[PDB]
Parts: sequence; structure tokens; C-alpha cells
Amino acid sequence: GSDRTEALKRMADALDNYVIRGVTHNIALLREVIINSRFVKGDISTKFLSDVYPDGFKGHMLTKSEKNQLLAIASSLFVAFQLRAQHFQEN
Amino acid sequence: TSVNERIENKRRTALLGGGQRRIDAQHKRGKLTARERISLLLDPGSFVESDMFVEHRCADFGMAADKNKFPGDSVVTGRGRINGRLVYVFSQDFTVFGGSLSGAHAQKICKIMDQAITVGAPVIGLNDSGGARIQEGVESLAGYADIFLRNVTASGVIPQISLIMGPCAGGAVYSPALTDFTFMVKDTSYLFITGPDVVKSVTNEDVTQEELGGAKTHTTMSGVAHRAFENDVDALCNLRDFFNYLPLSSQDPAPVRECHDPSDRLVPELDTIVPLESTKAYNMVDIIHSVVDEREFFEIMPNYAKNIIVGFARMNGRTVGIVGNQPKVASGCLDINSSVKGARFVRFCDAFNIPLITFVDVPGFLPGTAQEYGGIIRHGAKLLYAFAEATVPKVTVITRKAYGGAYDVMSSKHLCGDTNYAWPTAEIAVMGAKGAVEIIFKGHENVEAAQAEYIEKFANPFPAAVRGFVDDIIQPSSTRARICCDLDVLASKKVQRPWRKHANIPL
Ligand SMILES: O=CCCCC[C@@H]1SC[C@@H]2NC(=O)N[C@@H]21
Repeated sequence: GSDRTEALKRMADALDNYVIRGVTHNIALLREVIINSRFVKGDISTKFLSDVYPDGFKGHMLTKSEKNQLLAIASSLFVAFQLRAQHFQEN
Repeated sequence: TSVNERIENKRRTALLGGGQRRIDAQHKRGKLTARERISLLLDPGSFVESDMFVEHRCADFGMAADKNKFPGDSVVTGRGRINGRLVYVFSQDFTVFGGSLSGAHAQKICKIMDQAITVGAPVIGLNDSGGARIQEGVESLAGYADIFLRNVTASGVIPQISLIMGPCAGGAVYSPALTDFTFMVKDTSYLFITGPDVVKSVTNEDVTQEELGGAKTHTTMSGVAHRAFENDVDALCNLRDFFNYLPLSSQDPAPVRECHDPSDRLVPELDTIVPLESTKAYNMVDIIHSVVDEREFFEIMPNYAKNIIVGFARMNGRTVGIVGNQPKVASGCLDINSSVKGARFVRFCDAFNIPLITFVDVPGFLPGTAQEYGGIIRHGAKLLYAFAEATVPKVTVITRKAYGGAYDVMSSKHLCGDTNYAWPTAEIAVMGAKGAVEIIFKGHENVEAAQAEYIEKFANPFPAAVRGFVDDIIQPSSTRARICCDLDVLASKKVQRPWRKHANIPL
């Protein structure tokens, strides 16, 4: 990027657009580090991962709005599948 | 009371089946009532019921008492729609006389079956019944036969599906056996002609109902059931999904629905799936998932005779049947159970105009005295005949080995196949290279040079390709595209055969 913010934003977007199937992968951790408020402020050290995740990595934690968005997306996808199930060709 | 009020009374009584306490007892077992099952299975507001007020006419053993009269008489029958397509359904009501079959029960089932055959729509039966109603004696037997005949008359005309959702014993077990597909619910359904008590009394064997006829037994050992589901709800959802695949009758082509997966999508992951060394196995299910639309595959008998794989999928939105050898299990060798499992699926697919796709990697048939004494010859002939008889489009891809008569059985081009393809790892030969060299050159000391020349000249797909046994040798990554193209060309395939009442398949 032209500045640090642009580079971090394009990364987050790149990690969300990365398709890897057949193995487990660390994209979830990488994506969470890149958006973490300490990392974005540059408040980082060699202990960053132990300090930010003492219990362990539990994956992203959704805010009420994020949870509502995820639920809406899932419901829309379910309804879209159900609807496509009804589109037979002419008989 | 007026006639109208008696009508509401009868409607209300029928809607409750055998009573609220019976319904509660049913629920505590973890089972749904017949009407709840119908509601879950059909499109909302589409169920039209038939013969609500039909009652049994038995007059023996106090069966004519008003307390023994139930409107509907332990079965709910009618029609509905699944995803907008017409279907006829009957559901057995366990809360009325334990779901025993009486004259009226069989009469209602036969009425719906006759209607379905008249209009040409599939039939779905949810089975939960103790057996014949002993109080009606021979009458019950007659009803069973009336059903059986219709099943046989409907075979190959309209698809028939059975879902065992409760106890099912005695002659009642035979009707599901005559249908095309049988599904079972785990831990709450079972099938057996004779119960455990008679088994103990006669053969001095100790067994439970689950062991004798549980879903696991009939999905892993007897090869009677095609799928087992966790719950009534899960079973019904999967039943709707499965029904989406089938055509309504044998007069209709394979269903074609809206498709988003491009028909020319490449599959580079297949270019190295097959190991070079013939001593290492791979998973054919991975290839099947890669090739089919959206990686969606409805497998049949997934836990029975795992050395072969059969199922339903879609190519470019068109329903197709998949048959493939499984090198991951028993080296992919054919045997009795796998032969039967493949043969019946192939015959069903052919009967209803569903194209067939085959993936071939087979070294031969399983050896041993157990296979010979079990009649491996006739069982393998079953699958061979199934492929030879089919007139639907047939597409075959050889990934690795195809040796001896097993190559012929697996839809070889000589069985009037349509298109046959070979991957670069294909090997079409009478037998293994070492055995062929032993037989041919035995009695010559310079074995090594002759064996090297033989392997160089024959341990590859060239011998078949040069004779036209395979239409082409294709890069694995293009597989899907090729198949799709062929399925578009062969959709209008038509073949002429000599007249006959029917064939005589080995049994
Ligand atoms: O011990 C290995 C030598 C013989 C193995 C022959 C295999 S068994 C599976 C396949 N079916 C046959 O008839 N031959 C091969």
C-alpha cells in the first residue's frame, strides 16, 4: 500500500478471498492479527500472540451487528438453495 | 346431533388417530405421528388426504364395538407436492391397533397406488406397523397380496420409495423389499420376518430386536436397506432431497434443473490423484466429488460393500448415476455383495432413463472358497448383465487397472457402451504383467529381457487405444468437461432390441 492502513486493509481483504480446501490452515489467526487494535496501533512485541490470546485462539468474536449479519446471510443462502431446488425444466 | 356435528366429531377423532395418550406414548419413544411425518415431508398446504372416514369392517372378537372403530384405521393416505412435483404418500399410524394391517388399510393403500399408476407419479410409503391384524384372519393376508401385486405391477413404471420409521415384522416386510429404495431410521425401526422370541424358541439363539433387524444390521450386513438416518426429521429432510433427483415416471427423461457450475470447469487436482505405483490406493470418492456439479453426491449403501461406490449426482444440472470401483477397500476387487449392489442400482438407473457414469479401477474378483461357495459366478453375472442390458447413455473412464473379465463387466465398450476414456495411468490387459510373462515365456531362461519388452509394450493403455477399445486417452483435468459434452450429445440415444416378454437375469 501507499501507507500502512491501505496495506493492512488489502491484506484483510486478501485473507477473506483466499481459498484453501483439503487441509486446515492459519488464515483465521492471520486475519485476526491484522485487524487487532494493538497490531493496527503498532503496540506489538515478540509476546503479542501470548498476550492477545492467553487462553488460546478461539476464532473471531462476533459483535451483535456482526452476528446479525452472519445470521441474515446464512438464512438468505438457505432460502436461495431451497428456491433453486424448485427450478426444473419444462415437463 | 345433526349430521354436520357428527362430521366435525369424526374429523376431530380421525385427526388424533388412536388418542392423545397413544400420541404421547409415541412421542416419548422419540417418534413422530403419521400426520406430523406427512406435514414434514410435503410442501406446506399441499397435502390432499383421501379416505379419512374409512373404517374397518371386522365383526369378530368384539371388533364391532364402538370403542374398536377408528376413522382412517391406522393409515393416512393422500397426495401432495415436493418442490412443486406431484407425489402420492401413505403413512402407517402406529397408534391405531399398533398399526396392524387390516382390510381397510390395504384398501386405502391400493387406492392411492392405483391413482399414482393412473397419473404416473411416484409413491412414498412411511412404514410403521406391527404386522397383520390377527382379528381379521385371512382378510389381512389378502390385503397384503393386493399390495404386493401392485408393487410388482408398478416396478419400472413409477419410482417407489419406502421409509421404515418403526417396527415392521412379518409379511409386511416384503412390500418394502419390492420397492426401488428403502431407508431406515436408526434405533427406532427394524425389519424381520420372525421376532427374537421365535428365534430363541426354535434355534436357541439370544438376540435383541436391534441386533435382529436394526438399521445398522440392514445397512451394513444384510444389504437390505440403502441408507440409515438419525431421526425422523433428518430422515424426512434427506428424503425430500433424494426425491428431487428422480423422474416422476418412466415416460419422462432424467430431471434437469437450474445449474450454476460451469460445464467446462477444469479439475487440475485430478492430474496427480492416481499414484504411479500400483501398490498404493486412492479414494475414488474424491474423483467423484471433483467431477460432479458443486461436489454434491448422494451415496447409496455407503456402509455396505464399500469396495464399490454407487450414487446419484448432477452433471450440468442433469441427474446422473455414478458407479465406481473403490481401490481404498479390498484393492477395488469385485465380489458378491458389491456385484449385487452395483447391479440393482444400474438396473434402476436404466429403467428410468438416468445416464450412467462409471469409473474403472479393478484388478479382478475376490478369490477364496467363501466367494466360490457363495455363488460368485452368478452374482458377478448379475452386474455384467446389468451393464449389458442398459440402453441409457453410458460413459466410462478408466483410471489405472482393468484386468481380465472384470474389465468386460465394468461397462466395457463391447457391451454397447457409448464413450470410453482412458487416463494416462490406464492398464487394459488380460492379467498382470508378471503372470502373463510367466505363462507366455515359461520355458525360456532369458526371462528378464522378454519381461522388460512385454512391460514396455503392454503395461499401458496403448494396446486398447490402437484397437479402438477406448475412444481416446485424455488428461484427467479435462474429465468433467468431456463427460458433460458427451451427455449433451447422447441425450437423444435410441436403441432397437428384439422383442420379448422379459429377460432371464441370473438370480
Ligand atoms: O498374494 C498375491 C498373489 C496373488 C494376488 C492376486 C490378486 S488377489 C485380487 C485380484 N484378483 C485376482 O484374481 N487376482 C488378483
